[PDB]
Amino acid sequence: IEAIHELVKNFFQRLGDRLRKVDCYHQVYRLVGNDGGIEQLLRRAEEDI
Amino acid sequence: SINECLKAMQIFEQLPVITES
Amino acid sequence: AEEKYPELFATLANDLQPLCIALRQFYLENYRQLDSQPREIAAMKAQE
Repeated sequence: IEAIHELVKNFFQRLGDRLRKVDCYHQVYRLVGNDGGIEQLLRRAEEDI
Repeated sequence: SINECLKAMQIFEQLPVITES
Repeated sequence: AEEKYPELFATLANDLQPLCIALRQFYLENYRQLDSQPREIAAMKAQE
């Protein structure tokens, strides 16, 4: 259990860090004023997993 | 101010902050 | 004078978004975190 928590936590943070550089993430943020709920959904999914 | 400066020529806007609530 | 010149500002804004995006996210998380805590003394005292 202890190691699994670290594994999941490291993966999600790395996914998020690299997701903010691709065009798709900032093209929408360019088009609208909000993130669109990516972080809220991403956080909720991570906890459930 | 940055957005206003670019408003004259280019349309690439930035992300503002308002109504945090 | 009409194509390359404006592109310089266009790329500048594209290179500014990656950091302006993080500052907004960081402040909102901290700001909304504090609002969760109560404000009245009566509610705060009961929590203790």
